Amino acid sequence: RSELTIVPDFYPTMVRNFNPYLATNLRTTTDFIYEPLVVFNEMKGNTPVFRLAESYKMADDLMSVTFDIRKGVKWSDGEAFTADDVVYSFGLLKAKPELDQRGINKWVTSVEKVDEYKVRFRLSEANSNVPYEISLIPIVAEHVWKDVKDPTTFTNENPVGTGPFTVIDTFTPQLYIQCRNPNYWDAANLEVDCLRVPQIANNDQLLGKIVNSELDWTSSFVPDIDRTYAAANPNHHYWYPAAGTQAFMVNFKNPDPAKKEALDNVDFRRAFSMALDRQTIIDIAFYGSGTVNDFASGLGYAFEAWSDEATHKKYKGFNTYDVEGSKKLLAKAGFKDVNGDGFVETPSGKSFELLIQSPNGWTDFNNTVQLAVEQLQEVGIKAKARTPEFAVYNQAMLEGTYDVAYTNYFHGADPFTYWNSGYNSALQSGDGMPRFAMHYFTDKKLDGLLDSFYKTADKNEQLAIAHGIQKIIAENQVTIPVMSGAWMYQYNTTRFTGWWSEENPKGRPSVWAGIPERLLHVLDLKPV
Ligand SMILES: CC(=O)N[C@@H]1[C@@H](O)[C@H](O[C@@H]2O[C@H](CO)[C@@H](O[C@@H]3O[C@H](CO)[C@@H](O)[C@H](O)[C@H]3NC(C)=O)[C@H](O)[C@H]2NC(C)=O)[C@@H](CO)O[C@H]1O
Ligand SMILES: [Mg+2]
Repeated sequence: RSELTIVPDFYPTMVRNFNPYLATNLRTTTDFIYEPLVVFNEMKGNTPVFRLAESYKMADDLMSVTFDIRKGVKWSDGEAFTADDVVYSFGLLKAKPELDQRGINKWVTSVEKVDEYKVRFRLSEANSNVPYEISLIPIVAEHVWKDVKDPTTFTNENPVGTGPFTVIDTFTPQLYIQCRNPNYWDAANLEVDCLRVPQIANNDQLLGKIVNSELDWTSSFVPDIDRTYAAANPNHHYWYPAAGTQAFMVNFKNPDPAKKEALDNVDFRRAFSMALDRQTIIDIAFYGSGTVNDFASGLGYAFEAWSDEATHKKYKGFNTYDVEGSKKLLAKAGFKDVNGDGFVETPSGKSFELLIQSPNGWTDFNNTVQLAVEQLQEVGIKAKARTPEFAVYNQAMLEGTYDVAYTNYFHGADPFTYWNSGYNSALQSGDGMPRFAMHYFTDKKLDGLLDSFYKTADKNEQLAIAHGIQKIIAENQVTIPVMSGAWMYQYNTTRFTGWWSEENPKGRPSVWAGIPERLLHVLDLKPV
């Protein structure tokens, strides 16, 4: 049998959890076990690729959508995939909203079975983007989950799935192997037999394995990639197409009064931003991979057509390396060194040191923070790097105990993915929410604009809304955007061919969970 060795995530040890609704799951659950109704190819104009649904139809008023389910699709246990599974899954997320990690509940009023192969979503608001938003919600088997006592703690260790790889062939603390669904509806197009998923804890362990040609499909940071990895074997390849924003997020609800006095001050956030040398961060921490992001709104240069250039220009100076301007702004805001240590105190005279966190083992981000600490010191801002394990880093954001965090964001075909995930205050509440909105800045007007972005399909209307969003975020310097990154992706031709690449650029090539196109990609791979 052919085994494809993949690394969608690092772990200290393999914990058997295939619940697609829990933040604690394994990152081969979505797509590979639970196939979507539709996969949107974001790189190719956000085009739908129909999988378990064969079609959808939005109502004229954009307030409802029906999906026609493909006939003849089976769960891995042999039972039919039907509208009942879609109705059940959305009903579960309404009953247990802690499982609604994307906040779909607010947008979907009801999900009803029309017949065995047709489901109707009634929406709470007109929403031209709802097919995409629905496409991300995992669909589980009603005939299994109806008998689950507590879906919020169920580890789903024996998953029944619709996707290509549902058989748990091997499971050990150091390795699991996920083999092909024997009843897979699209078996005729699937040539890979199993996913081999070794336990790897961090970038340093990853580097040894990747250089030694032990892996097939990864999306890791690899330092000095041309020298360490690409030159090590003629079969070692990579393709890094452009992706989304990375930024320092500041906690507006910090529990320390001196830190809150700094972090909550827009002039301080701007001075912090002007202390940073974004191009040096890119050159040193990312080995040159990335583009400076000097948009106070975080928009980035790839989305310039969505940008109000007057807004970009008005705030760009606060997002440009400018030590002189940073120091002048600190002084003008009243942040002065009143105790002779070379570090500013708050305007009320309090000392403070900002703890800047990034996830342990994400060495590109760790090195970014170290550079930022040195750059902040030059303007008199005292800071220290912290590298908690991801779960602790994430919990500190969900609990509001962090000071500053370096993070990336997901990245869609338009700016809404970044702006909504990064700023909608509705995404700040929920045990299964991700970290991206957890700065605790809130603005009802901003939320209203985000919630209105797709109320029409009119591009001119969406543009005016985008300009309003850009203005609010920029004028509040909510975060400190640093760069636009890349979809890191490395592939090995030793054991498989058919990979996406710059020469074969079929979609986002990442193996990370949250990139639904990885299902389409795996179906193109052919064993050697
Ligand atoms: C429950 C669930 O599915 N969560 C998904 C997230 O796992 C996923 O976030 C991305 O996760 C990967 C793996 O942890 C991150 O990759 C790491 O990135 C750092 C920083 O560049 C790099 O140093 C590491 O090498 C790299 N690790 C690996 C194993 O490749 C990635 O940065 C995360 N991206 C974001 C925006 O958070 C998200 C995103 O795909 O989807 C969730 O569903
Ligand atoms: Mg001082």
